[PDB]
Amino acid sequence: SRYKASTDYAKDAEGLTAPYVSQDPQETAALVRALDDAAKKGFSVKKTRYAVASSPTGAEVDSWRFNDWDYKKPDLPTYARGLFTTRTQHGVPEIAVRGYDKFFNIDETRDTAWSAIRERTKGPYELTLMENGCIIFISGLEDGTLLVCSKHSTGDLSHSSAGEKHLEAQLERIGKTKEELARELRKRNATAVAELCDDSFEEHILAYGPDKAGLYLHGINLNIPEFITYPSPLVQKFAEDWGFRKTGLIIIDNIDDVKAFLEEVAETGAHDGRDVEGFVIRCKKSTNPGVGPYHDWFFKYKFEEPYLMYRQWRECTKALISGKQPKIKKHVKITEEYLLYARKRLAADPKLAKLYNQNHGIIKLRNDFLEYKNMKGTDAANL
Ligand SMILES: Nc1ncnc2c1ncn2[C@@H]1O[C@H](COP(=O)(O)OP(=O)(O)OP(=O)(O)O)[C@@H](O)[C@H]1O
Ligand SMILES: [Mn+2]
Ligand SMILES: [Mn+2]
Repeated sequence: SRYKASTDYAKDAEGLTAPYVSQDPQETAALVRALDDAAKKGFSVKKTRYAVASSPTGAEVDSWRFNDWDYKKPDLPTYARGLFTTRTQHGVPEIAVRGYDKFFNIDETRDTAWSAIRERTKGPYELTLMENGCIIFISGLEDGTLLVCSKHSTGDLSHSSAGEKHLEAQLERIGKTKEELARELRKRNATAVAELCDDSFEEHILAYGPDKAGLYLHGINLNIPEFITYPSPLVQKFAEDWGFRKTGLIIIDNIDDVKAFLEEVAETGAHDGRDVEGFVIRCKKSTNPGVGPYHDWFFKYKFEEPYLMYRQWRECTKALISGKQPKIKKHVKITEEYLLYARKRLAADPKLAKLYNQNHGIIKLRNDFLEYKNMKGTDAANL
């Protein structure tokens, strides 16, 4: 529309002030108590302990994974998606890593029905581009160690190490170190939340060539049981200061404009000339509208097409490579032709199957077929 994803916000961020809330050891220990009771099953959580290989005090961290069901229940001790717990060298219990609260796509839950959002949220609405990769958490442990995790893990080429290597490069580029980053993040009591996007490491659906590749900072959260997240202009500033790639942002005051905007982009699945997987919308939510305490609250707007078709193509090719039956659920006749074109490309280049299995060549194979068909991915999806 007349709206533009932008990355020049970081300079209005000087008027704003980062939120800060310290950790209450008592609060944290009760949260861990309740988490361990849920791990002692017989809501349900699963706990995994990891060493922190570069921690000079041998810190360990405990990752808590809920299944997506439990987040729709009331009365959970926390709603973090991605949560890591620890004891410092002095025995203090702490949240080492806190992700976003599990958030949901439009119409996926009662709260993410458009009518529910109109009623129970207030603006302004932060429209943050949804980069297509894997989530990466970064924080600073008490002994100065820079902790890098994937959504539920941190050992070793794991996603978390690939994320860390990328962080090492960006910090080298700006002449800063991990230890300075760890001190800054602990100073803020915060987890940095980034999307790792690199076709050379792993392909997803949209492309990320050698430029464009790296860690896209889209969030900073307070390491506390409750959900408090930085406003996105403050995130973009932190990205600049610490060498992250920034996540594009639109701010729309009115919620009816948000719906119309998101629907317009959804016709193409593209915005400002670039393909876009979706938006994550950030605002304040009330238990019941009118007044009430407002807390931070996200919802997803994941554009259905042509990305569903691309995803079906990905899974159908893997099923072709493996011996399993390709699941054709949508875009029937064009997927018929895609699967025949793929079979021929595999016959003429037998090593593709191994590569495709390891998530290299997904995007190229799709784009080659669309070339052969002389179509844009959008029109192929619209058949
Ligand atoms: N601007 C953004 N704001 C929030 N999340 C983003 C953003 N851009 C990309 N993401 C990624 O989107 C994910 C949520 O959308 P997606 O549909 O990929 O969910 P998912 O991978 O099934 O994970 P979950 O089960 O945690 O929802 C986050 O885990 C995060 O890695
Ligand atoms: Mn999920
Ligand atoms: Mn994703």
